[PDB]
Amino acid sequence: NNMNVIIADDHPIVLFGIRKSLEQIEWVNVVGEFEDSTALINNLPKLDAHVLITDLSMPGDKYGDGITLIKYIKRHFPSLSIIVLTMNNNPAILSAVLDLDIEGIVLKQGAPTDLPKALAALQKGKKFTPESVSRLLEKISAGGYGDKRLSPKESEVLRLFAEGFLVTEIAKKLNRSIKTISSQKKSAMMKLGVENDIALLNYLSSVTL
Amino acid sequence: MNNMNVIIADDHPIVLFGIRKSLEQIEWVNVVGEFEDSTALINNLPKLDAHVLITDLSMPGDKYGDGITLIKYIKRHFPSLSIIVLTMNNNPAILSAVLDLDIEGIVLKQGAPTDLPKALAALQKGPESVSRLLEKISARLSPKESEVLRLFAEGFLVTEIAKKLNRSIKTISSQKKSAMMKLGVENDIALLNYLSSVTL
Ligand code: BEF
Ligand code: BEF
Ligand SMILES: [Mg+2]
Ligand SMILES: [Mg+2]
Repeated sequence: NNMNVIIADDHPIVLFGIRKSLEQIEWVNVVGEFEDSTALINNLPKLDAHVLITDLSMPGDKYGDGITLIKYIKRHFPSLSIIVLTMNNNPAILSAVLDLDIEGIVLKQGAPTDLPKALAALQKGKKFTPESVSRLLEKISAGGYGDKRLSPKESEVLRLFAEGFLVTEIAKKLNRSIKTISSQKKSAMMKLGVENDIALLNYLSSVTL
Repeated sequence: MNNMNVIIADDHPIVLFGIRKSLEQIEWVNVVGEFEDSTALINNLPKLDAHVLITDLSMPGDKYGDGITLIKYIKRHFPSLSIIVLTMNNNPAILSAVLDLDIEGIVLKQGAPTDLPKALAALQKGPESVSRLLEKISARLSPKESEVLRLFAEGFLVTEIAKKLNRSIKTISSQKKSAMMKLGVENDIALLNYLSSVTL
C-alpha cells in the first residue's frame, strides 16, 4: 500500500528535512510541497493525496493556519489523514489539535524518528504518540478543564486580546468594567489551561475563533 | 574547491536532517558533527577539526547559553572557526545585534533552500547575506536587553531566563523593565504586540 504524501511548512529547510527523513521509507511518495495555506488548499483538490504532514504556523490570509486550517481540511477533505509536525509545544494548543481527532502529532523539538514512527503507525491504521507529546498532554488532562468551552462573552474578550488590545482598552471597547473583563479573561484562561499571558497569546495565534 | 568540515547545531532534528540534505549535493562539504544543544556543541568542537559552524540561534544549553552569548563564547574560544547563523528569528533588533558580532553568514529559515549552499560558497571567496539583511532592516535597544527580550518572547519564564545568562532574577527583571520602557510598552501583553508589528 503506497501512501501519497503532501508536506506543508513555511520553512523550506524543514521541507527538505521531511523529505530527507522520508527517503528511506519505500512506500511513501511525496506528491506535493507547499509553504503557505492558500497554495496548499488550492493544490489539495488536484493531487490524490492520502496523508498530509502539516505545520501549524504558516502564512495564508484566506484560510489561515493552526487549528482553523486543520478543521477546514477535516470538513472538506475528510478522507485525508493528517499528521501535524510543529514546534508549538504549548499544552493548550496541542490538546486543541488532539481534540480534532487527526492521525498524529509530532514535535519538531522531539526525537528524529518521531515522524517516520507516526507514518509507520498510520500504515498499520494505528496512532503513534511520542512521549514528548504525551507528557504535556497529561498536564491539561490531569488539571481537569479539557471538557469546557468558551462562552460568547469570554470569546469576545479573547478575540480582542488576539488583535493586541490591553484589558483597559477592551473594557472601554466592550463598555464593561475592568473587573468584569479581568474575571472573564481569567475564567477563559482556566478553561483553556493557559497559566499566563504569553501562553494565552501563543494559543490565540494558533486559533482564530 | 577547498574541502570544508562542517558542524551543524539546531534543537530540531528535522532541521538538522534538512541541512544535511541541502549540503549532500556539495562535493567539498563534509559534515563532521550534529548537535541539538550548546553543551554538546561546545564539548565536541575541539575534537572534530571543524572549519565551519552552521548554528541555530535559540537552543537549549544553560552552561554556554544560546543566541548572542553562545556566538560570543564561540568567537573567543574558537577564532579559526567560520560561523553561519541559521535562524527563524525575524526581529530586527535581535538580527542587527547578531550582525554586529562579525559572523561569516546569516541564513533565515523563512528564506530559500539554496541560501545555505550559497553562504558556504561565499566562505571560500572571503558576506553577501549579512549585507542584504542589513539593507532589509534599513528599508534603539542594547544587545543585552535584546537577548532578555528574546528569551521572554520565546516562551521562557523569568526564572528560566536567569540560568541561561547567569544573571540573577533581579538583573534580567531590571533589563526587561528598562527595555519595556525603552521600547514604549508598559505591559507584558503590549510587549508581544510590539514584537509582531516590528517583524521582518
Ligand atoms: F510553524 Be510550525 F508550527 F512549527
Ligand atoms: F531556533 Be532557531 F533560532 F531557528
Ligand atoms: Mg511554521
Ligand atoms: Mg531552535
